[PDB]
Amino acid sequence: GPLKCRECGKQFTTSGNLKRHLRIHSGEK
Ligand SMILES: [Zn+2]
Repeated sequence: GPLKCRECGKQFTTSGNLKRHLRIHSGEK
């Protein structure tokens, strides 16, 4: 599933990758 990173402008299709990706973005867990 297309997962757009509003911060980067990019987009994934894998939940874990984008989640861990936004985890770094958010600074949270
Ligand atoms: Zn990003």
